[PDB]
Amino acid sequence: SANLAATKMSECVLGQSKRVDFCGKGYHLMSFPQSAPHGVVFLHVTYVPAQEKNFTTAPAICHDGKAHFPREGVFVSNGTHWFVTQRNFYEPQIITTDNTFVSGNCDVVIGIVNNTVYDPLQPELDS
Amino acid sequence: SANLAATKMSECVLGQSKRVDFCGKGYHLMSFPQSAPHGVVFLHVTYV
Amino acid sequence: SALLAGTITSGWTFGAGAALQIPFAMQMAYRFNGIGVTQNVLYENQKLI
Repeated sequence: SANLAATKMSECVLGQSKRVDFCGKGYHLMSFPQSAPHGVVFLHVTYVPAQEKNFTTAPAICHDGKAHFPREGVFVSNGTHWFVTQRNFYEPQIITTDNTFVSGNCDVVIGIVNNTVYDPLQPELDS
Repeated sequence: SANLAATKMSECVLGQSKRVDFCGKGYHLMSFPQSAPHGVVFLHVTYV
Repeated sequence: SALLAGTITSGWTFGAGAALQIPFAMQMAYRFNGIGVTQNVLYENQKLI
């Protein structure tokens, strides 16, 4: 138990650890050691998400005939427009070419949907 | 052996690990636990 | 079989909190990103897997 105690003093307290159900339940932030008789009382500060909402997804976006794959993020929709958000929180963004990755065609992707990828360089030519 | 088993239920099954020769040989994808008498049988899906 | 349920269906978030709704085609795209593989390998080769 002391080798498991000195592991959590090294890994959880002194730095950030990605481990699940080791540094405490959920996503690990930090750890506060507290001294006790014959042991150390751990205080595990964790990141727990709470309120969720169901969205409409799709793996890829077809525009010009080439499939647009997401770089970092997910594809969600409220039923009208497709948004680019993240797995841990809801931050809707305008779909841009910097947030998408162009690979392959639209035929080989199962579940691909059609939308218009906004290019920011196109209004900046005449303005 | 049970504390090694309770770690691999937490790390390999419930999460994703970057480790070599912990969740199985090669790059880790996912892990499937199975019931066993007096123990547990792991199914390690690996990327080779 | 309850943990075989939420690993295949509900994702990696069932033990870290409340269970999300994650489709299975979106699970392995983000499970390749930990080992350094992007999403080009999964969607094209999905019939070969």
